Amino acid sequence: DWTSECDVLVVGSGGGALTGAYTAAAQGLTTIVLEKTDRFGGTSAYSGASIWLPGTQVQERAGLPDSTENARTYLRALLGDAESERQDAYVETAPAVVALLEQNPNIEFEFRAFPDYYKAEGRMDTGRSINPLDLDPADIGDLAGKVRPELDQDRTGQDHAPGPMIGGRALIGRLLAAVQSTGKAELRTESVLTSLIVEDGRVVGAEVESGGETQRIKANRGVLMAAGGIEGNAEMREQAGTPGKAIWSMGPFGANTGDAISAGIAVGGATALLDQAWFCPGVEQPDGSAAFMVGVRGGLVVDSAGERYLNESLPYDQFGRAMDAHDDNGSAVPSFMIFDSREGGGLPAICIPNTAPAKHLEAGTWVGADTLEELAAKTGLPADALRSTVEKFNDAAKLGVDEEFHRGEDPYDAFFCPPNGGANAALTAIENGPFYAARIVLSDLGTKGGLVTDVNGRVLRADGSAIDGLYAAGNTSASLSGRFYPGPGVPLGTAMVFSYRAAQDMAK
Amino acid sequence: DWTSECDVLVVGSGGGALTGAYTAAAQGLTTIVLEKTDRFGGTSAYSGASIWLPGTQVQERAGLPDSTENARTYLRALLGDAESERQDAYVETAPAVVALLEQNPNIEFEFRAFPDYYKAEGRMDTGRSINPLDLDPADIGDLAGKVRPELDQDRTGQDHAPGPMIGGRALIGRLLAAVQSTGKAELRTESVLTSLIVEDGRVVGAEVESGGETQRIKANRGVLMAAGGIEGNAEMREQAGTPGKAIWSMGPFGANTGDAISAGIAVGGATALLDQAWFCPGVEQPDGSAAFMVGVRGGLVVDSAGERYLNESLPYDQFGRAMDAHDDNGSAVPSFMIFDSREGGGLPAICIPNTAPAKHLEAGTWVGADTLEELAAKTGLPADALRSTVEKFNDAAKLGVDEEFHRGEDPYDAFFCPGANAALTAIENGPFYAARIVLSDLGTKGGLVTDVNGRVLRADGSAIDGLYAAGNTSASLSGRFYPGPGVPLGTAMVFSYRAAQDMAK
Amino acid sequence: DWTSECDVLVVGSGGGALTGAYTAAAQGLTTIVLEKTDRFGGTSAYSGASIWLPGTQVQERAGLPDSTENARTYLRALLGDAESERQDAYVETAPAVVALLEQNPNIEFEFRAFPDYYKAEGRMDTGRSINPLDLDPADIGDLAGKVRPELDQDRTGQDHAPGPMIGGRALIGRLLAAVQSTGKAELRTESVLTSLIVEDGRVVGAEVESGGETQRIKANRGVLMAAGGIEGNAEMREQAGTPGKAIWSMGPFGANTGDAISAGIAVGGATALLDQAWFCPGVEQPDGSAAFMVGVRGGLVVDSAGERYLNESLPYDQFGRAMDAHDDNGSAVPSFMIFDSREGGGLPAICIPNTAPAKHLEAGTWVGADTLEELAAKTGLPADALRSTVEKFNDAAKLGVDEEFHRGEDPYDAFFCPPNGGANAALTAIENGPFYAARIVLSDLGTKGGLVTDVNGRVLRADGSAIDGLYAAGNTSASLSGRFYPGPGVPLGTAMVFSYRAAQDMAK
Amino acid sequence: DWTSECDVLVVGSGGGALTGAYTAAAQGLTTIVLEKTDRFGGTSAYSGASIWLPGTQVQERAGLPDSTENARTYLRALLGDAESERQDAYVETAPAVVALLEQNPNIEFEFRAFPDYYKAEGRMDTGRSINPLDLDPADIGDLAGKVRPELDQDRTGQDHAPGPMIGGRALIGRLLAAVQSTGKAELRTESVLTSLIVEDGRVVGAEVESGGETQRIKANRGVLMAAGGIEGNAEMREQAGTPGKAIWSMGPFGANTGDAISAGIAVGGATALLDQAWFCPGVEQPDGSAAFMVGVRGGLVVDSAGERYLNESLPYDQFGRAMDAHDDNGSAVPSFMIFDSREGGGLPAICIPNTAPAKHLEAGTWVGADTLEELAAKTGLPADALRSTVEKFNDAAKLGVDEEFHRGEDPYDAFFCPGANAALTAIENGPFYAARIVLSDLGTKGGLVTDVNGRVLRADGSAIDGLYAAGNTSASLSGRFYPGPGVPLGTAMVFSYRAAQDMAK
Ligand SMILES: C[C@]12C=CC(=O)C=C1CC[C@@H]1[C@@H]2CC[C@]2(C)C(=O)CC[C@@H]12
Ligand code: NA
Repeated sequence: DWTSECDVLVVGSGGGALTGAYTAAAQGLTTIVLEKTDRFGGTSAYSGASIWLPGTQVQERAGLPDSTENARTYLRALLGDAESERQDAYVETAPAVVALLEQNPNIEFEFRAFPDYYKAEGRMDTGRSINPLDLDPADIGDLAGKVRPELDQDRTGQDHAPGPMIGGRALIGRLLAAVQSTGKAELRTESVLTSLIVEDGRVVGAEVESGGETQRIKANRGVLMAAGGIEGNAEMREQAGTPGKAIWSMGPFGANTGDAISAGIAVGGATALLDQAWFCPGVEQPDGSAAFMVGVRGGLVVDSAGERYLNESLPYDQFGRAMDAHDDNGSAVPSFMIFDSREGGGLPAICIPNTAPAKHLEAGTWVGADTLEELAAKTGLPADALRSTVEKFNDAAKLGVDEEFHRGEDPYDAFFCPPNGGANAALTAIENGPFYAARIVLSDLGTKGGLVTDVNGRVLRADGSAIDGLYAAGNTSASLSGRFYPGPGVPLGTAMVFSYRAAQDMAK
Repeated sequence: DWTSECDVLVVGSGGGALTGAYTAAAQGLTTIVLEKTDRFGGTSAYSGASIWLPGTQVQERAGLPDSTENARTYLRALLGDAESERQDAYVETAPAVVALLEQNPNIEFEFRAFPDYYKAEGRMDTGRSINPLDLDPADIGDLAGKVRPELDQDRTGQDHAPGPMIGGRALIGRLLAAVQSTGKAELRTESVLTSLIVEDGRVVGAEVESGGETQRIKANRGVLMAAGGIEGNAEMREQAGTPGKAIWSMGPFGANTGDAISAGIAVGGATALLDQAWFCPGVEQPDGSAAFMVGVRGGLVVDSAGERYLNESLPYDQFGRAMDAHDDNGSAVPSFMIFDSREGGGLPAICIPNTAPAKHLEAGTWVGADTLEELAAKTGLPADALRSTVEKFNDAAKLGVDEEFHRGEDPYDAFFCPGANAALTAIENGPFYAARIVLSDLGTKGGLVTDVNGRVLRADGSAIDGLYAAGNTSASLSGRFYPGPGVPLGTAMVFSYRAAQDMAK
Repeated sequence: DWTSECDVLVVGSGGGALTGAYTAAAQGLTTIVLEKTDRFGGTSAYSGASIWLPGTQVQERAGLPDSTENARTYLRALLGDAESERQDAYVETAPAVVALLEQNPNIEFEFRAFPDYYKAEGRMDTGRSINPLDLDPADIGDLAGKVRPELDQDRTGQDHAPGPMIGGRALIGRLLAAVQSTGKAELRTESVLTSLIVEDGRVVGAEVESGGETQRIKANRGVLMAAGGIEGNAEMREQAGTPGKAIWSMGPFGANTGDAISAGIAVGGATALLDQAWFCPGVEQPDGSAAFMVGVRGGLVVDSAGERYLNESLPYDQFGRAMDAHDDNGSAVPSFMIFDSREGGGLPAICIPNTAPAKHLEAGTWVGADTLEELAAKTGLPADALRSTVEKFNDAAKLGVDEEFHRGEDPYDAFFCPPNGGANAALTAIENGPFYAARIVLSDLGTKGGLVTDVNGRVLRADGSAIDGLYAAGNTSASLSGRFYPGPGVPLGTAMVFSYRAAQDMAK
Repeated sequence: DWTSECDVLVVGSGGGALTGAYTAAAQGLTTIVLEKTDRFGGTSAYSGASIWLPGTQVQERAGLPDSTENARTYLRALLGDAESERQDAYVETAPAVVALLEQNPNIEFEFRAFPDYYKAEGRMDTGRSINPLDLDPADIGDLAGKVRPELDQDRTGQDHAPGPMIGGRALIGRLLAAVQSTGKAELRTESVLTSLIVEDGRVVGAEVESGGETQRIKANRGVLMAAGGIEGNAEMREQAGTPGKAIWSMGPFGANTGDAISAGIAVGGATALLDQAWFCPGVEQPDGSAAFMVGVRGGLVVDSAGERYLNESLPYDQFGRAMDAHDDNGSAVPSFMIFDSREGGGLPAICIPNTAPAKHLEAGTWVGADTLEELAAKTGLPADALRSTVEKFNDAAKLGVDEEFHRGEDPYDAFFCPGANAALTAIENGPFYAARIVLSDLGTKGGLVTDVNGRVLRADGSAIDGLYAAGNTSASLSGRFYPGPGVPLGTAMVFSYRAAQDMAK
């Protein structure tokens, strides 16, 4: 009846999953990791691998003036008392996770400056998040070729480009090497959770599609589901009311289709926040997909009425939420990013992946013109309003103050701007034609709604009771952060901590 | 009838071109740089930016036991006395080029291990070549977006990926920043050399297509042509007898079409070595192009007869030359690289760009099968010979010695592998694959004949006043050899520097 | 009559002087540099060599989001319109000075983070100042031994310690090499300006003591006096009303005695701001001298009444000005810095030079005790008030807020604090005895009052007319900054810019 | 009866001690480190932190052409077969020590050029030694203030000067951070080993003076004694026949008084090489102490007869041994270093600490004069012989050859000089100076006899169960030789590691 057996079964292979697998296997529990696709890492592999794990040994090594209490204060100020026990667990457990992981020879992190996202008590203007060190692929043997490549390769039919592995690729490559090095773990690809197996009300294993045949895998201590969210499932998204679209999502196409969330619902798990995501603006691509637009450093953005309606330097989640809030039947989705030839026709932001302007212009996702009047005609924006919007923005750039949306009055805004700008580095006149308009959509970096869990990642029913044997973390679980993206690395940070805590709970 | 005027006119924007431009502009000479395409850097931007500039302050900072004389000895042992004065100038001038460049705040290099390519007196088993440090694109302002991206982006309709600029992108980004910082240089894109202008036998400027209109640009001290070779021009290649093909060349598509070489011929410049290139094996792509295959660490390679015929770990240029030497009317071009599923279906080498196996298999550039017999059928190799070739190779892997081609008896071979011999691994865990391998290049190396200061020479050895060439616009001093990593950029940089110094006299 | 002749005669050898000398000699003017002592560099050699030269090529190479207009805006917000033409000249000329200097093979700078000092529009929280790169002494031949050593060597009978030359030593070593490399400059030590020589109302040279003989040196284009301020002259200081004391000054003992200022007065030069200095708190030394106290990270400070009266994390100039403002006949000079044994008896700040606690305690500059009551007795502070002051501060540390002086509500305050948990990194309880009290005095990093100059460094008479042939910069000139120390590197930055401009003017 | 207990008790806090403590605590053994003074690091903190740990991952990252066998060959050629098993263990274990340490986030090293000290097979002319990276003190929290400061601060009543921590301060700061980070170690200052405690013939702990009260600390696996040598104990030195003097030693004043060696003798430990030290010339200071003189780049040295008697560019240990060999009742100790005003009155060498010439001249340690005749009078050297010695040296400088002592015929000699021979410079531009030079040391190197795992041995070669020694508490495997930069720290680190590994079995 059972095909194989282990102490801890982990579904998924993102940062959280592999951290949970490591925590279990490092303390002697046999572990099996199941990855649906032919590559480990999921969206985590795509990530910059910034991780919000504050007040740990890593920041101490950088002399950073911060602490557990300062971080706790920051979360409380943003989130309120909703999920305060989970906020506490997140912050307090960070040091221990980092310490455990850094004990492994394959893992080292460092602090990297990148500001927290909201003005509030406890904010770090330079940030407090950490990153895995760049990784020479030869140092993890055959595992490197099993890591999912960066977006600029993975959506163009390519594997890893010739540099070292960095960001998400370093994170996942290092985590895989550490998991393997325990000698207690089995890492499987093309292995898909189908449903959970319950005996006497306790989750005791799972049914799994692999090699076209069904398997039943027994989990003596428990099952950690960290298999992403619903971002790739248009139906579940429509049903929940999630904004954006599956095709605009920056998750790997077809990977995160809400399987683990559904499997948990099927055994009694409650859910929450299904209409929420980790939002971001996306540059629409020729093929209908999107690219993560981050680090805006010029231009402005208008609705279909040719009017500005938000601070374009806002952090990506807040930018996205502002698009959705303003949207009336497609009036803000798409929005149009307007810019001049200051950067040779480049869009003044970082786009991931980074499709050449020529390709966008061929396809009509972007449009160019010698005057704002033509640009309006070609995009359907009112000519007079566009013209007017730009003149007004340019006036604001000259004075160095944006009275309307207060762009450039925040360290996040300033962090990305190049030198020799002007009075305000975030406000630069749009005036040296040709002029361009790029379509911007409501992308995501994964959804953040899912199964309700407690401080140790146990999945809960509607009455708050724990489903024995079942755990969830990362975007399979409803995030403690609610409607907020507090700073860089929260999605990976929360995924990693609660995967660790769930593995610790299974070890008791 | 002059549109504009300058002291030094530089055609091209590769490593050499920008080094020449910097050398001129740093000492006060007004300089104009003309790049044909919309991006600076050419093939140099694609490069790993390893540079063979031995015995300089950079290697001293790394405590490297090497010297000018040791490097000279290495070149003499490989190349003989052919072009010995240029060998001497190359080696002796390296320190000064590096010193000048590193005085600019935007430029720093470091030593990076990568072995020289031939067993000979003066070889460095760990290498002596240097590289520019990684560069944060925000540190050179608007120039970063004007640098040609890496191959893995540039042939898939993409710009720079999110990391730092490294290799050729660091080299060109840093060189551009240094050239701009002089305040004496004008950097132009979409500006194409059409022909040279001569008055009383001296090159005094050039005719240039830009903005759809013709321009005439005056060069008081001279014209440095470092606009690449003929690699992208099938006609010139066929006429010269150059092996390989334009479509297989790793140069940027349509950029290096021999324009500067032709313009030099047109005014009396002699040429040499036009049938030579910087060769490399290439993995054939679905669209007919190729990818640079370097750092082989497994598999074996067979001709169309299903037989091994070379050491597959040879340096890329020597590998290429071996393909050409063995080729009888397509018997070795293509060759087939045979490998198993040890790396999950990946090919056991570094391929640039790195197209996924699935794409190759969909297109038929690669072919897969559960047995060697089916693999033979699907590729048109003899089944018996293939089967036999593999069994024999696997025996050699087990013993740790390849008696037939001596693979794995050299530090280059070992450098890319952490078994009895790291370079010899049995092919046995199906599915099995065969990938088509072609005769690619990293640019051609034939061109205008020059002297030690880069002056272009006529057939009688006299110098064409006012005209200079370096990089692949010039015939390389290295003849039929690729001595070690970084020679193409190294020679381009030194002679571009020396030409600028000559124009300054 | 004339002993020798040159185009440009430079008096002094600090950062300004050598920058002026370079600017002249690089464009073909014969130059003679006169240094009073046996070593080049003065207080500039002692410095950290942070230089406030905003919006230049150096910051562009670090991607810094700042500009000339932003820096101008910062100065205007602090200084008002007093000296606005000089503010403009300072900011606008920075790029050209840096460019000229970096064109020399011996000179390179880099940006280094260190915050600006006042909350105001145009502030850089991370800073915008630059520094010379560390220098291997072998790279400038015999010149290295002619540079004045750092404070931690120069006041203890020592020459350079074994590392590379850094901070001020790098600055002066590199500047000297660049000046020498022109082949147009003569660098002299033990050569003292005595007085200026005037013919038909124009300064045409100077009288100079060297080798015990008097010399008369002719200056065809002019004389640049950048020979420091009056900091080492108790008489001039007392006459002008300058706070602090010569003995407490961090300038080299006996070097900057106001000679150039006096020589300028003697030929009609007006003066201003003679009662102002670049102030800082100083840790009183056994021998009566002081040490620059910067980067406070703990403790508190009380007046003679045992009460706090300032934010102890203030920038050093502001801290100093607060000491002087509060001082009533020695009630705040000295003040007492109170701290516990958290750092093993070390004082929680950077002190330059860094005299060991044992030496202070032996001499009585510092005093230690097991209880605050004894500590009070031994220092003459009221026991009740001290006890009370500390309890209240410790309460504030526990809450993480200092309601009384708002310490730790500013990026400068936070910049120096180590991670030590705690709600606020700048507030740490004083509680683990023994307890110590260190005497703190009103030190300086030079005075800033002097000869009135225009935008090209010409010395002016009371009516604003220019004294033909005479220029001043650095602390020989009255600073454009008035009563403010805007940020790190202003003293060197102003000295360098106006020395450059003066040399350019002489070249016309 | 026991005050506290641990698995591994380490006495001392130099590079060896902390490496041993780390090796133990990193693999889960509870560790207690005892430092006698109020600061960690001892002489190791003073050091340049050059470390002779050849053939490791660090040198591979620098592309250095060297290996374990090459280094072994070097040691064998110098030392012979005396202690060959320990030579082997030293060389073979270097990679593993470096690898373990560099796995800690707080530790990173890099190769830094500095030549090996003897002409012999296996020598590296550029060196093979490594150094810890410079360290920002804020990165190790409260530990920075617990590291002993550099000599130029520590003997003048000062703490750390304002730069980053470098050399020995970086080494010790980084090692302390790594030891603390394990969470298995307790670091104690002002805790002095008094004597060892033995039960049933096995060392099981130690008695320790701390806080004016005696403590007894139990060591379940063992006691590593790495508490320096006898350098600061004039009695033990005189008894053993050690040349030089305690006050001239560059160790911290009063720290290394041979306590651990005596404690080991008291329980049966044999000793060897007590008359040997890591010698160096020292510049005599006004207060009677000395300063390490290294990197001589000019001048010459005479005995009290006004005659040269050695190559002044010899490595410091060889220089010292030559002073001792020539000494007849003070005829060479002191010697006089003679130099001109080429460097403005500076002495042409690096001196640590670096006392100003004015201070020496006030005190009469140095003497200056306008002629060699006056200089001779003021120092008591024969005028004729001095004059004659200098003329002859200046002739040798003009030819570029020193026939008498062969100065400047070796890469060490040249390394410190940027003339026909860079190491030979005429002494001719007055004023002239004579500085007194004495026989200093960088610690003594005699001590307890140990085996390849650092176990302390009795006279018959049997191991004293539970007792280990490394660094200068142990008799060095190097005998009468200082092979190259970093041997003292290198040996201390390797055998401390091995001892901790042996305790872990
Ligand atoms: C000579 C020495 C000492 C003992 C040893 O074993 C190895 C070395 C080499 C490194 C130098 C050090 C002495 C101090 C030096 C000169 C520095 O201050 C910088 C480099 C250091
Ligand atoms: Na790509």
